[PDB]
Amino acid sequence: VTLCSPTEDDWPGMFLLAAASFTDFIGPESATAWRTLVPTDGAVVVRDGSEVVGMALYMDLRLTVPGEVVLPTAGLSFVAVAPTHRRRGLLRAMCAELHRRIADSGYPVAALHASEGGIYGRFGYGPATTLHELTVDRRFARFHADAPGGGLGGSSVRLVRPTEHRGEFEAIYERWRQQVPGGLLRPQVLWDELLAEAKAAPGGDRESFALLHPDGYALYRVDRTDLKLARVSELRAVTADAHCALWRALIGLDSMERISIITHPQDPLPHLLTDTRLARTTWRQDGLWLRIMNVPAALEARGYAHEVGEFSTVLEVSDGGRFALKIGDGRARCTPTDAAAEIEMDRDVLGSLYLGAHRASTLAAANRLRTKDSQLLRRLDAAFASDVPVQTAFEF
Amino acid sequence: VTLCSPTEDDWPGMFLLAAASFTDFIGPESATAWRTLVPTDGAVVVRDGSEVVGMALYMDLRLTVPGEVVLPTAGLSFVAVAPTHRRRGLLRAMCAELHRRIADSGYPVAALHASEGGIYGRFGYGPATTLHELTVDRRFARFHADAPGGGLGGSSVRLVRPTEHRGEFEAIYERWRQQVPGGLLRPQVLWDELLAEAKAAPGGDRESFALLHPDGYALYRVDRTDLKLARVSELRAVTADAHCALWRALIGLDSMERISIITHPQDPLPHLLTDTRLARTTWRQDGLWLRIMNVPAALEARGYAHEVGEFSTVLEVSDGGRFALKIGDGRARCTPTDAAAEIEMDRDVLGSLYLGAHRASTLAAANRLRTKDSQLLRRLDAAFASDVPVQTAFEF
Amino acid sequence: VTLCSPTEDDWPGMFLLAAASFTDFIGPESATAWRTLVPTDGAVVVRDGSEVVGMALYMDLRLTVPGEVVLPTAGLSFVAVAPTHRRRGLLRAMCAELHRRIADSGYPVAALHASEGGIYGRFGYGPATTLHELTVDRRFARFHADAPGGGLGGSSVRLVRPTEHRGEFEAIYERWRQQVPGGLLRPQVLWDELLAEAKAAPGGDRESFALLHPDGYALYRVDRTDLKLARVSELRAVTADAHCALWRALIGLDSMERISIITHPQDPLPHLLTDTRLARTTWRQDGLWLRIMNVPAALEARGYAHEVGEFSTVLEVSDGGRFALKIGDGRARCTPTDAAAEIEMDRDVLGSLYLGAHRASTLAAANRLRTKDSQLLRRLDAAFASDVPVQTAFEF
Amino acid sequence: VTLCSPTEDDWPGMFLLAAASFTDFIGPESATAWRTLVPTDGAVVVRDGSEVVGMALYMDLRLTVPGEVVLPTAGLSFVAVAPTHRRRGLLRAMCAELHRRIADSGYPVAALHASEGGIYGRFGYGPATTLHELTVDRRFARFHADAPGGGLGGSSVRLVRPTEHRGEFEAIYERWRQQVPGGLLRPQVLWDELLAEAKAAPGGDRESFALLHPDGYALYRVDRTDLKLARVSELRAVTADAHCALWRALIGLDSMERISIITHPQDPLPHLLTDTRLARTTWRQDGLWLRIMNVPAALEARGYAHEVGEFSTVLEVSDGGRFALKIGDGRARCTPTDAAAEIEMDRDVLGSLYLGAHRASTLAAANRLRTKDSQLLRRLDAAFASDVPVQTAFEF
Ligand SMILES: O=C(C[n+]1ccn2cccc2c1-c1ccc(F)cc1)c1ccc(F)cc1
Ligand SMILES: O=C(C[n+]1ccn2cccc2c1-c1ccc(F)cc1)c1ccc(F)cc1
Ligand SMILES: O=C(C[n+]1ccn2cccc2c1-c1ccc(F)cc1)c1ccc(F)cc1
Ligand SMILES: O=C(C[n+]1ccn2cccc2c1-c1ccc(F)cc1)c1ccc(F)cc1
Repeated sequence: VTLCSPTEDDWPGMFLLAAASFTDFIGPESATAWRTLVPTDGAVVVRDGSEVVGMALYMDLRLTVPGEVVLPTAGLSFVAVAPTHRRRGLLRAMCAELHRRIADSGYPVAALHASEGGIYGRFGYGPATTLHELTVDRRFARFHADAPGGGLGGSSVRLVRPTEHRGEFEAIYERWRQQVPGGLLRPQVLWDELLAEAKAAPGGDRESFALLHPDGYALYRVDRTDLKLARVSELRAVTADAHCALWRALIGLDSMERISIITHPQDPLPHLLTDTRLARTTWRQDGLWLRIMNVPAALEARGYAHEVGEFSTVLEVSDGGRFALKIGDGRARCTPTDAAAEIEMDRDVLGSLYLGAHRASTLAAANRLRTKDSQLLRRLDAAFASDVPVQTAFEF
Repeated sequence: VTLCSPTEDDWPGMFLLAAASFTDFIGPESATAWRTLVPTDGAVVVRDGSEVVGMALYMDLRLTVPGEVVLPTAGLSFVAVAPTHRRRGLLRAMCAELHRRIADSGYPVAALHASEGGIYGRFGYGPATTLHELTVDRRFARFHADAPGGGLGGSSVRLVRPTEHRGEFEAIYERWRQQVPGGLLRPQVLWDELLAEAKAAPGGDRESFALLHPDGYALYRVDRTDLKLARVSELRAVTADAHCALWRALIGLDSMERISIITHPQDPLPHLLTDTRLARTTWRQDGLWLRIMNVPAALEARGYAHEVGEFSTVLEVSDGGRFALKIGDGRARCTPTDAAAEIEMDRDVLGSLYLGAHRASTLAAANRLRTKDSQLLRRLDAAFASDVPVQTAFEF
Repeated sequence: VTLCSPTEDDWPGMFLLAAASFTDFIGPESATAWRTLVPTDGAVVVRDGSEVVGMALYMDLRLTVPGEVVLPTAGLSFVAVAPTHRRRGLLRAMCAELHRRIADSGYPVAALHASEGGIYGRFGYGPATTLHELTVDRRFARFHADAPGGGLGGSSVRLVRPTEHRGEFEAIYERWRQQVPGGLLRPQVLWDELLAEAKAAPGGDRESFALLHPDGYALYRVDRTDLKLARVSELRAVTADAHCALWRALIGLDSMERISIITHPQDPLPHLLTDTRLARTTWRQDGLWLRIMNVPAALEARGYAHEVGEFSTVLEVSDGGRFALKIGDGRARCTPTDAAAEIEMDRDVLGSLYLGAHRASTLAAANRLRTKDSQLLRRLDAAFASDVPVQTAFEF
Repeated sequence: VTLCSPTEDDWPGMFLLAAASFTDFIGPESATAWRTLVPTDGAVVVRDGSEVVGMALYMDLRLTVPGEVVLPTAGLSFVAVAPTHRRRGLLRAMCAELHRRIADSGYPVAALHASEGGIYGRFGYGPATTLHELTVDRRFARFHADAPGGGLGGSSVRLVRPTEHRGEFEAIYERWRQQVPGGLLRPQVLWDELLAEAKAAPGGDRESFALLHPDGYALYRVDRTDLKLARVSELRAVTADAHCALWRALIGLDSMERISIITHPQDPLPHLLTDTRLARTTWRQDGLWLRIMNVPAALEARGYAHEVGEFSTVLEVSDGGRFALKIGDGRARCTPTDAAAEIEMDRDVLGSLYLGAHRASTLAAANRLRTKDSQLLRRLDAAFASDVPVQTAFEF
């Protein structure tokens, strides 16, 4: 078993392992499009002696972080060990080689979506965003008197074919992803992919429809089996007006009993209704995972809450360096020190704080984050918090 | 139909309406104990002409709010209109009379638990705490290396009969409720009630067991039907050590597949495990609802985040007054003004901000909270936030 | 209603009855391939007066029996009476004609798979093999210290496309079926059929994958609806090493919760795991049914346990002859006699003993098998037992 | 943590651990009856420093083995570690002490029923009997022409109150348990227990009824929730006539859709019906587990198949001795040797062969049983087989 960069010869064997490893795999033509986002030397395979028994790669991504700052981000994906080669340390070996290449290429952060929740903590990945499923029983749903877009006249939302308004969805998504922590740039090939899956599959998913507002869209389809359930695959709104208007149109699907959506914990939808309970949380899971590749580079790059006053401390990342951390005026300076640490945490914990999804207080309570000063806990909580709520762009 | 304070003669008719209205009603002897928490003139009934077709009451409660401050709180409960007298405005009439008595008695706040989520917003109640059900698949659950109480030697947790350690549960609960926003004083009669329900019911619930630590306890029982599920009815821990230790003992129930608990969104349990996902959120609902009876009294009484700098604004509560609000040094001054409002909200929205469970940003996004200054939104968010996470004491 | 051999004209009407009668019917092109295994005069139809209201046929098969002996076997199949012509004795008539042709052609045995368990006993068919479904919860599955192929180095199992290793599957299956009681020769057209069904169906079954060892293979696919379940459609191993190795690879499908397989009661898989219970029996049914067409020919043809000592008796088959049966040195001589019978049984009971799947003791307990000597019961039990466990080849 | 024999003071603390550990626990009065079967020094507890955090005991039992031989048997039971004291090696310590006392007392075998299937292999226990649940859809069930007790006249089965025919059930059970491998003597206190559970529980199980034949009985009750299902809790028949007659009466419960029973793999019921499939196997699990305490004593004590001819070999039990094993004339001699081993197996594997439930062939296939001679495998298979099928007496 040797570890090396795949040649053209290796990709058919990688697609075989992919088909056997991943239940959501479409096939070679779709995989060949995703391939365009993998840089030269962004992929490792393990051959036996002969066929591919291990693979991993990263894609070049652009991640928005608090302060509307966009970081070049190594998006780890397509990771698979053959069922014939478990417990052979092939994951540990492939992750080590990719982290070396990612670090040497000058990415400040790596990111992934996790298939299981127990694999990636030990490689320094922390869960950094939270997914909420909301299911609305739309038969009882009335909008509050205070809810926007209640006034008379015409609706600003149109029902449209997704495929005929690509440009408008692209423009809205582009505005969205530059303003929101968790935001990813979506390149042409992933819009090609998204609109191909909006079309009806023979004995698969149904036709997708779009609701289009000047400042927002929602793609939705009726579920395969439950014909009384509408699944919102994507809702992107730049203004509160856009968000309320699209939910007025979705609650107006009078043939449906339930509207379901994967959203974020701070989604204001519950507050648009006279009965907050009608928007039930049916499901909740980690979204994006972060590995901080370079601590000073990452901590300096994001914005911090202007509210908390200037403060200084010493952060120790376990096997990741000790740093003098000065936060003030929503900026951070992070410099090498050998001064006694006031805060210790593993690198995964740092990933989990980085986008504001987790409070330092909560991780301290679980002893993932050690400190003898609770005034310092309060200050980190307040500083790392995000004014714009953190969201999840698309799975990769 | 007349509205008046019940006489001794009226209570048997109130117990009848209770039995028909509430599915969790035990009977007269249990109701007579709860009665001891209702003050003179704390109850209204509506008679037809003859029998009781409407009732409502409040109990004298002590609610802990951010800053470890304890407020006298009118706990609204036992509210019921006969099925024969719907849509007759009997709720509106009974709530109006109780709010008059509550206000004139000098309670700064009223609270309730809601049977439906759509009734109480219009009477000025806002949902102020959030309940999370976590279900742990304990067969996969391993504690993190960082998790407290991993070291060798003996366990500090004991398995005990609940009924033999009343005093220890009382002491721990008393410490807990003085330190935690949402905390209620539990009087003797509600401990009498709690331990009566820890005993096995013929063809009802099973024997309850306790795990006891110097600084925490957990009451639990196996479910009636699912003999592989343990339901934690109550877990109260004062220190992180206590909380981790009790979860070590609960994960040690090796005959169970699942441990379920109603907890709060900031519960650190997910972070004690190598796999955060093993602690799935199965259910999420509003807990305690607040009506701010007196705005200046309530806003002045709680503590605020020391982190945010001194700032001033004008809050307008819809049909509730306009106030000059100055927050600095974790204290507030709230005084009458006729100056132009910078923030408007209905009284229910204020209830929802009061314990820190909801961000002003989120309610602004739903237009429940109007302001033309987003720097002011950020400052309110930061000021009203609680350093100790808000929790739910007991249902009433 | 007349009974006769179909002409070319009749097959479209037979395919119509097939489509209406059998839920697993693919269509004419697939049926035309199976047709190649039906000899001249191996099919009967019943016409009304006009259209086909009844059909039955046998295929030329080669069945392995204990002692690695291969018998020419009439495989009864494609049996159907129109829903318009029930209770008209059309099955009794068609079975009578086919048994006449099968007997006159010189087949010692007939076999079938039964749609219902209550039809074929009365025509002399006995259930002769047993199917067990095992479902492994592979998340808990650890192999025993004693289990083969635990040692270091590389795996001998490869993950492959089924369609690219036809020759290797053919060779392994050929070795398997010559060594195992219940084994059937699989001709070219049934391998053509098997690999056509390994490909993904639009809105049907998913891609099939193969695990290939020098001495064994497993074909498997993820279930249509349960994406956490892998269905092993076929596992054929010649050595214990092959069998353990393939189960190591299947337990290594780390995206699956459950592996299901239709196997036989003596499958050693439970014993490869530290927890035998993890391999739960979810389902158990009769497999192959046998009708002994010629008693002396069949009894003489199979091998017997060398362990039991030489013994003699007189077997009476009800309306099937009386025979002097001498068993010794793992061989039998079976000759006409009019001597008093020591054992009586119907012909179906004999079919059920023939491959060793059922103990004579058990059938005696149900009085399907009469004898006044229990020493003789013990001797038959021991003699008819098979050293290699009896298995089921493929459905037909 | 110290290990010692409990005093009278310790039993209330043991009942507490029992209530918390075992979901089927009735209470002190029932436990005090079972206690009468525990000999002096048959129980160990582990105290912390104070309360009971560990317990285990054995009961004096009489186990019937092949050849109708009755062995004094240590029945291990009531084993529990507190949830506060897992992974402290308390089970390993308690099992070690009990095995010492059991061995020194002169029991040739120990037995238990396992709560999980993965705990007891490592302490030398092998699963030695198999439980089958059969569910009969009795609406389709017709008895075969060959089935006993079909003839005219009166039924020999009576429907009776269990409590009024204790003596008749006792006599039948006594005959049953002396003739059947797996049979246990049931003392007075366990008949007291059995008839107490035949009475209807307020909001628990329903009235139990008995079917009584001179040579057999069946206790049954309708299920709590499924009022169309009858659960046969116990069926004990000495003759085939008794067994068929009781099944005629059970199929005659014309208000029921389904009859369910926990029986053994060789139960002849399927063969009494025209449709064998109507008796579906819904569930299958290990019953009794055996630890051979003394190999020569146990191997010499049971009978062997008279059919197989005299043969000699050398058995090595892993860390349990090497023995010259001579089997002939259904008897065994087992003597110390240092001659090269021809068969190796762990002590648990031996337990699994001992009552005839598992074939040596099957365990050899899983490499739980090593031998270079397959003629020797065939001979062990044949020798250890039981003429009377192995059954499970009662859980303990
Ligand atoms: O992202 C993928 C994985 N992938 C590959 C092929 N695919 C077909 C249908 C879908 C996929 C997916 C997929 C990904 C995320 C998701 F949420 C759903 C599907 C990829 C990356 C680099 C490559 F070179 C090739 C593929
Ligand atoms: O709180 C109650 C209602 N109540 C009354 C009787 N009860 C019997 C069993 C339970 C109750 C409950 C109950 C409350 C909350 C809960 F979560 C469960 C039960 C009350 C208040 C003032 C009174 F004068 C009489 C009763
Ligand atoms: O065996 C068949 C029946 N048959 C016919 C057509 N088919 C299409 C798909 C499948 C079939 C099956 C089938 C059989 C067994 C099974 F397990 C699944 C399918 C046959 C025999 C002789 C003929 F002349 C024509 C057909
Ligand atoms: O066997 C028991 C366990 N036990 C104890 C108490 N119990 C109440 C109801 C049932 C029990 C059971 C029980 C056992 C097996 C079963 F299948 C169901 C219940 C025992 C042995 C020695 C003792 F000193 C005390 C108890």
